[PDB]
Amino acid sequence: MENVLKNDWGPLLATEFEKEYYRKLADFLKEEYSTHVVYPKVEDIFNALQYTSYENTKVVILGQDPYHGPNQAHGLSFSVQPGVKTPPSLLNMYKELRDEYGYEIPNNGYLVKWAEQGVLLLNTVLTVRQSEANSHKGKGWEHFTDRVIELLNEREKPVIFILWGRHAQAKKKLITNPNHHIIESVHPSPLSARRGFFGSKPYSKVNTILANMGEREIDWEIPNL
Amino acid sequence: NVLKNDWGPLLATEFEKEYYRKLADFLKEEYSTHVVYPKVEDIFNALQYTSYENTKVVILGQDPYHGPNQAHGLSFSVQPGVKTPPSLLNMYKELRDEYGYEIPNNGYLVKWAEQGVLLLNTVLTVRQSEANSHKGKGWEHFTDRVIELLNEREKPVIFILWGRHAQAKKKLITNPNHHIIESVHPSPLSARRGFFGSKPYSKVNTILANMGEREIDWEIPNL
Amino acid sequence: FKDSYTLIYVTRDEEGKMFDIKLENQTKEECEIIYGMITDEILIWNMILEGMF
Amino acid sequence: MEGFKDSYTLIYVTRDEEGKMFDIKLENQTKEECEIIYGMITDEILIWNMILEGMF
Amino acid sequence: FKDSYTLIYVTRDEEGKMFDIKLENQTKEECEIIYGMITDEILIWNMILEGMF
Amino acid sequence: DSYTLIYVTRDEEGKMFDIKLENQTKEECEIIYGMITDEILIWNMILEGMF
Repeated sequence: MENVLKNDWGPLLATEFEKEYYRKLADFLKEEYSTHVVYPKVEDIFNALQYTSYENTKVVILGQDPYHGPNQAHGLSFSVQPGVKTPPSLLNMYKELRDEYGYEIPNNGYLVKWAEQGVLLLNTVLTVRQSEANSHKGKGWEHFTDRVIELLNEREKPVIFILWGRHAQAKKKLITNPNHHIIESVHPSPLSARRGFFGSKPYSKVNTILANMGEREIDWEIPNL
Repeated sequence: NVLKNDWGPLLATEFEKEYYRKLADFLKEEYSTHVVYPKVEDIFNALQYTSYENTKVVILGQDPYHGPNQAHGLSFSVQPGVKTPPSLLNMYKELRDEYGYEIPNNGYLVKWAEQGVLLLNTVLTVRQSEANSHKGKGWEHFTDRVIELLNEREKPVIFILWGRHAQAKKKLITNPNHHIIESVHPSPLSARRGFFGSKPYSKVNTILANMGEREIDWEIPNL
Repeated sequence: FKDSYTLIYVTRDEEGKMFDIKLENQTKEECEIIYGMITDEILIWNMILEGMF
Repeated sequence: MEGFKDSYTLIYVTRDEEGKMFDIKLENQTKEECEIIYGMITDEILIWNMILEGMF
Repeated sequence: FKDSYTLIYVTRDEEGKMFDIKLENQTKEECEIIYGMITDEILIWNMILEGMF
Repeated sequence: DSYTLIYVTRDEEGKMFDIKLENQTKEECEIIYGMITDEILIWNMILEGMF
């Protein structure tokens, strides 16, 4: 929960780390990590920002909170560590990806390759108690992740925002600068994916925008391990 | 018809009716394919232990217990060695309340049947873990006939009818010399609405004393 | 009242073995009688009226 | 757990003779409390759901 | 819509270990996101609107 | 694997619907869920033969 950010995020978010709300969040999480199993590992909480700098951010994909099971979360939205089953939401993302480019369903849910190419995989809530989804909603995390979105909004170089589901889409109120690109659909969850996620072509829509800006396109293919 | 007592002749014509033959075919198939309770040789034990002549009280049940080593052809009774079902425990608690008898360490009620308590389920078989699996297969034509015959008996019969399904059989008890004892079912989901304090045991024995008949020793021994 | 219920329950015996049972077309009273037969630990007991509306 | 009394979440939905409907959710109920509540209901039961808290 | 649900679910992992989870005050969309996170076998999934009437 | 599906909805007029299905695949339950625009009061999927 200390500012361990090695890149341009460090200075940019410095004022957030000195606010009262953040100190009380940090004290709450210090107690929570002692008493309960919390995910991800404390050293992984900020990995989305660590892997994908303010400068290098091309697309933001908002999630909710981390996966709440053992060896799943590692500080990226949607990604799971190698060795565990792909969550249905990510499987549906892989199925839309097969549909777009013909890539087979990978044997893992590890998305560090996306983050390395400027996909900021940002959950709005960055911790969770084991087996209790949304256990850390309303503790301060969304003041922090709202600030991440506000900063990207203030950026001059256009930012692509992928907003899956109403909770992600509610963050449009922070994206007031009209130079930014917004890609919207229902969530890839099996309970919603058939109402517009399949056929939404988020991947090629992103790469079409990156080509029109003279920026290097993203290689979406996830390798087997 | 393996009935060794006066029930044998009295029910002989029931066993030859079409409904019974189709029930018997159904149960032959059911016992081959699935686990059915009780054991085929135990189906009629209530009639075997308690003759037409010796019947003093009928306690109607639904269908047999549907778990292993439970049912043995009596309503409410379980074989020695298994936990007492909550319905029977509530019956034991009302019994403690009446006479001070401690809760027995078993649910085996053969002692009641030997003293003229006909422990008659309305349905006499069940598939393992499927309550009411043999409802509407013919069994209640057969158990209705048992009740009709006891209704025609000259010597008064006491009927204990716990819950509405048992009480619906009042339509067969047209002879007004018979005694009807009624309350909600001893199930924990109904017992608090009038089963506790209903004193079914002493009500029976009060009637047996007024008829000059030997009273029932309700005490269940530990095994 | 229609008085016809789906009954869905989950029990656990002393060995820790578990049973999932679904019965249909049960009267309220039949559900109460079945409850009174159960000696195992009740994990779930769920009565749902068939044809509510 | 071993040494502690079991407790239940109780969710039920009833309907009176006028067709008016009630939804109740209770937590930390003993088995006996659920049985007492069941016995107090005269309205039509649409749903009765008892769930053991900490099954595993 | 009030869009606040009790979510009660039971899962089983590959080892046969079982999880009983009760969440309260979940939006419909939060329940959908949680469903999409689950890789274990779903035995029960029960969403109930809080304050139906 | 197959599921019993019990659900209760309410439309904008306040009219209410109860549906009970058996022998539904996981995918069939997900398709049915995705068709519902009315308010969900109950959605209950139960695996048939859990044990």
